[PDB]
Amino acid sequence: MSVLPFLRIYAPLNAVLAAPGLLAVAALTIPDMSGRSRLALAALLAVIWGAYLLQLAATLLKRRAGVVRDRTPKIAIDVLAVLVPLAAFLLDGSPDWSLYCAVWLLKPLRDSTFFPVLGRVLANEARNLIGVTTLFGVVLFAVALAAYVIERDIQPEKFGSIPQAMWWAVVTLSTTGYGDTIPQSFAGRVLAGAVMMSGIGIFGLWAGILATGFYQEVRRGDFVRNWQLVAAVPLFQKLGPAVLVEIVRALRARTVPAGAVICRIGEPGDRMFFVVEGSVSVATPNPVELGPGAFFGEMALISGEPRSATVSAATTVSLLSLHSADFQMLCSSSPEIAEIFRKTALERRGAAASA
Amino acid sequence: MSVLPFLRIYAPLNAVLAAPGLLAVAALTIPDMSGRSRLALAALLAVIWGAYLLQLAATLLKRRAGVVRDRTPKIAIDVLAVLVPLAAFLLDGSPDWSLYCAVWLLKPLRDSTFFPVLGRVLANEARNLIGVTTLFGVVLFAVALAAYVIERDIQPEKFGSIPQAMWWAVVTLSTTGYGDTIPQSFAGRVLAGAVMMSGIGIFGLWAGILATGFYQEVRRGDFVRNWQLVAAVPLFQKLGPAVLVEIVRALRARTVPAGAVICRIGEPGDRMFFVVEGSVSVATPNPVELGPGAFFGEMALISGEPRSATVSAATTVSLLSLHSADFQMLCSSSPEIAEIFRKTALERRGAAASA
Amino acid sequence: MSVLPFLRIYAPLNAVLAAPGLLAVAALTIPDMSGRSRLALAALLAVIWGAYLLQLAATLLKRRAGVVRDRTPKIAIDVLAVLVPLAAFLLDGSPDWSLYCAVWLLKPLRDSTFFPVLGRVLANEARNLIGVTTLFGVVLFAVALAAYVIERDIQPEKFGSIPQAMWWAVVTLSTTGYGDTIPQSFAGRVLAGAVMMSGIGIFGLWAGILATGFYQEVRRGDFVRNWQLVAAVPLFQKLGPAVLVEIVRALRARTVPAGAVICRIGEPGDRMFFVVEGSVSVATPNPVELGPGAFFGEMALISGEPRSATVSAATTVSLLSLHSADFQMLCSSSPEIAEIFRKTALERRGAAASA
Amino acid sequence: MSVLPFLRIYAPLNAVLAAPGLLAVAALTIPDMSGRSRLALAALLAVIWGAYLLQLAATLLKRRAGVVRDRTPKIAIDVLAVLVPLAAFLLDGSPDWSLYCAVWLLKPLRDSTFFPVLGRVLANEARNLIGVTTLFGVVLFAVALAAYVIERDIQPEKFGSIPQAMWWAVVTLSTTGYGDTIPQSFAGRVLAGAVMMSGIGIFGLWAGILATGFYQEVRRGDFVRNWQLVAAVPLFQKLGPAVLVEIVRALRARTVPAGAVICRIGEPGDRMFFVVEGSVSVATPNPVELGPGAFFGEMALISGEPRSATVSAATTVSLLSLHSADFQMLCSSSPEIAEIFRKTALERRGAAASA
Ligand SMILES: [K+]
Ligand SMILES: [K+]
Repeated sequence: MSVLPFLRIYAPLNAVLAAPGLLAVAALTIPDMSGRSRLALAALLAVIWGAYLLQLAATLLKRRAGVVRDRTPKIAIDVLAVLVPLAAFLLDGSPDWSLYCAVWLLKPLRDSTFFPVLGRVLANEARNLIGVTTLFGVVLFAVALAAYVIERDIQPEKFGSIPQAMWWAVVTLSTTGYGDTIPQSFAGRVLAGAVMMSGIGIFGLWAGILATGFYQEVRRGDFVRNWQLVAAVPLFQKLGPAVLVEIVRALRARTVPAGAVICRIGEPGDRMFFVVEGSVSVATPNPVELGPGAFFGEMALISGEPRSATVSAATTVSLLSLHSADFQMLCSSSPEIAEIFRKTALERRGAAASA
Repeated sequence: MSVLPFLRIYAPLNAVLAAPGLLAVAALTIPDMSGRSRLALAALLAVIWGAYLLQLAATLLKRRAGVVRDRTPKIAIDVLAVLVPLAAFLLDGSPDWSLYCAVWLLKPLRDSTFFPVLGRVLANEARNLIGVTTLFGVVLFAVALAAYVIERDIQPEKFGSIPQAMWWAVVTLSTTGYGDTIPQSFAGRVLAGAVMMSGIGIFGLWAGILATGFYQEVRRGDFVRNWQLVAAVPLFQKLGPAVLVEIVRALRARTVPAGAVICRIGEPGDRMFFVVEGSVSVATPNPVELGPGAFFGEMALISGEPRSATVSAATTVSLLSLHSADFQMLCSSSPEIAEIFRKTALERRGAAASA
Repeated sequence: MSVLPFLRIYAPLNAVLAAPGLLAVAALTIPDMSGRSRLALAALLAVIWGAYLLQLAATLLKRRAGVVRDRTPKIAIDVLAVLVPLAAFLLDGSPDWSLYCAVWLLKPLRDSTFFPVLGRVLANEARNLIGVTTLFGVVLFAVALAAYVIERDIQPEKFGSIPQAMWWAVVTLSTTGYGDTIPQSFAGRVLAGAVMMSGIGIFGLWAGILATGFYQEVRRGDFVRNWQLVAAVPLFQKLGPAVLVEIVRALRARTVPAGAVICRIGEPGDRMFFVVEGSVSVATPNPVELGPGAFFGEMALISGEPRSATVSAATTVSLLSLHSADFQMLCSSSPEIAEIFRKTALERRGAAASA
Repeated sequence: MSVLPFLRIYAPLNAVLAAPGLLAVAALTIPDMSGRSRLALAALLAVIWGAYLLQLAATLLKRRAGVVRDRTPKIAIDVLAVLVPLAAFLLDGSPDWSLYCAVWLLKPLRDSTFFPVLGRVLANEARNLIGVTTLFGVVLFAVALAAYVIERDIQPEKFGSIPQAMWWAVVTLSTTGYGDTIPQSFAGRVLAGAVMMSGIGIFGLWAGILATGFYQEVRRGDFVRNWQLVAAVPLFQKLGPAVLVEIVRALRARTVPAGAVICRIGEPGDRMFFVVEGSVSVATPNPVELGPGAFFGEMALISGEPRSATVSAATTVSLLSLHSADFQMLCSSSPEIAEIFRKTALERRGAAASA
């Protein structure tokens, strides 16, 4: 609610082309298709092939920024990006070679930031996952067997075995309800009463395990990435040691592209930012274009009012952001700093129209 | 648990009439219907048409309160509120013109406060949503394909393609279980074992993303709306800077209409309020009708007892509210203020029966 | 994890008999039943009828503890507990009179503490619920209509109307998958892709609303019920104002019945309690039976060891409880109090075997 | 995200063999199976029988570490581990004796740490569970009956009774959708509208109850297990009383086996550890193998850089771990301690290459 994320966060065309590229699979897969567009899209694979392949050798030129890097991951597919289709072209002379369109599916995961963020925490908590997972396996065959107890007589063809009941186990326990083979008798129907009650407690915990400290990591991700952009501010020599830990939980940084709007005039004032790199378009009669290491909105927070400038991104600005309360926290945290935001709440009233 | 929300929070008849209005759709949609009430309700559209249309021009008189306003949203439908049915009346000479009863469906969302509260936070966290959404797309075709591997031989008509398996993908992954086309073999049935385990982890995270900082916003909404109603209290010059940030998390403000009851006598005392605007009905032999900037319940909290007055809303009062602990926090937070709540715990014992 | 709840929390036989009582419904409901046990259980209604009716008049003697009470709730069913069956006996001369066995179903909710705890918070947050509920209604007909767009031609009999699609709406959106009427075409099948994605976000929020501050109330319930049992401890005159608010979040109180076990000897020491009312069975050669306002386990916490006594409930003790950390919080919170728990960690070593 | 869990957390072969052992069930359960491998796996039971039985008597030698122990749990199955199959071998002369392969299913739960962690908290909160559980039973028959109201006429064979509707109750309320017997009329179909809305609120709370303080316990489990490994550090005499309670929430301890890698050189520096027992492989020209009571990474945190050593586990090290922020918390928490981490940030620069 307090951040301006822009400048094509879904930027690189590498990540893009799997989306169109894989949809070209389908028409090959389907009878009653004229051969015209059958192969027209086979090129389009050869395009993205050629295109990543065009990208490829430039990537293998890893002499750019070659100081200290661990690029086993980013290359791990680029290799197979182009070979697996290729040998597929020959040894699978039949059209099925296209079925190696499962292969690009890591290309998003090549440049998927937020995926290593996933895998990072699985390696702390999987202790639980297993003890749950086993326990999921506990409750499975604990219960799956209890049907084999019963309907083997009148439902051999459906419940004449164990795994056929393990089939009906997780279909039942995992909230689903397919609806192919269901009991008939009383007691076998009784047993269901704890099942949903159970499984929704199980995943009641287990999927809960995921978000549990995942959010910590993401709520940590916004710190670790933002103990940066701290000392840049010329004013933060006087902030206290413990003061920051409160703050930076909320402060998210994002970039804005050139030309974009930052805050429009006349809209109600709700938030202030800290500029740390770039330049702005403070639309006043004399544009107060503030450079790296600036801020604005105290005019809008201390008074509780609409905006004093249609501020727009003159350049690609790496922005911070902060709503009122946690700025009221700051002005409450120290009378030292509210002095200059009191002064600046008078200076920028005339510095805006003047130079 | 600590708030008195009243005075028709679902107030305006603009938001209302879509509810009855759209149900008039149905009878047109149905064979074997006499033409009598077929058209009787077509008027009822023409009513709400005429009614919003009656409202309309008065809304286009935006010379009321015309100081600084951004009403592109609120008008955005009022325009189409009345035209879209109208041109529909002619060009769609057939009865299908009523099918533009999808159009009013934003009229609730016209005056739906709490909906911009939704959209505010989507523009901070959608970075995640996409990386999840892609990742949802990752796992989809990662898995959907694995059925095309198998049942193309004996289930052409069901699993003779890719998208037919992508159909069975999200039906399966999204907790559902339609129950039309299900595998037969072993290994194809094996693959399900991670699916529900997966998707309930996925939405285990993803829908979790929604409530995650949404609650922050709503838990923030109760601050931002309530850094107001602070300085009104004549006693809050001595409260500390950091003191407030703790408090206002809990303090919710709501309005009560005239005539309503606020706290009934004899019921156990559990909460105290801060009056800031309006007047009350403190039912005593001499009603101590306290105006803006008042409170009551310390008689009920410091002793731990039932109520001393059937306090009722003599007028439309904008109320605050506060349970004990966080008032015990306050009396614990400072011996300065408990003095006057000690005194007031004696004054109001006799001021209640006296004047 | 830190509480000993015992003494028949599901105590009163009033709440009990609905459970057996209502199961007597069934056999009446079923063809091919001999008349023998048909009516044998009709008495059993007449029993619980007579039994609550026996209870009844004693309840109408509300001259016990008649100081200040609001018993409109508790009586609200006892009235209808016995009349509704009665007039049902005559006017419904046919056996269907038993179908007023929906009536006792509030009798649990008569003495269901934890149910008013539910209703308390619905009256704060229903502002959201409605704006969601409407929004649920928004998305419903927003989408339900989109099927009427399509399959009216080849599925008149299933999708030849609006509500038949609203039927398939919430079946689909609410995670279910009945599996009666499903589309056939492409685009109508496309639309599902956001649905589960949506509804699991919707209830992703909405059911989240319930637990959201519900837990606050229950986490508050353990305070409000436990600002009691504070001043009873003779040692809590020196605890700081803010000190308590941290603590009492964790401290839950429960009662134990006479004869029961409290902590068994030899088991690892993990928790200590504060006795405030009753007496114990500290099994030592000289039983140190401590009365109201006592504690034990510092021998087990300061050393990090197993138990020094098979302490058992000599009487009905209202207990508190506290694990280590939050007691380590206390010994960390003040060197003042650890002195006497240092001394008591020597006194009780010999006071246990001595008198 | 901040822990290195290794050394076969799924270690003991006791817990293992149920997994293979129980899968041998299946082939016995299936017609059209040659008798060859029918019995080959019956030995494999006799193996694990013999194997646990081999383990058994060594376990009954509970003269190892026999100081104070409560091993009623761990033995509780080892008894039945071997008898229940045995008497099953004779009295169940028919092959069904194998159906006592439900019996080992506690053997994982024998050595399942994290399962007593489950049961610990159920004995605090089941007060709620019941009041919910009853309330689940409230809403069940509250609603299940409402179908018997209706479809008894035209659906005797499906809805000609109560429990047949209670069948359709929880199938419906518990998010499932089997899809066998569904209404036809209007009003009976209306009633569903609150059901999913309800049940997802119910489990909206109820399964929420599980994770609610479960996470407290697990977030407590990482304290209680880690008030240990505190005084071992020679430097923690000066840390404040309240200082620790913040810290140890985050500090998780895990063990690493000999030979494993701890932090690889060149990777970006993100975390530091506290060694408390064992030895390391700090790969430098002169390996600075630090023993119990050591740490490393301040070189990587104070500068914000990659790693200075491919530190690898020379021995089985019981490790702690700590990311930056909470170490920035520490260096912020006291200028006293940052002095020696300033000095050590110079000493280890040359102590690494020197001895
Ligand atoms: K389902
Ligand atoms: K189904």
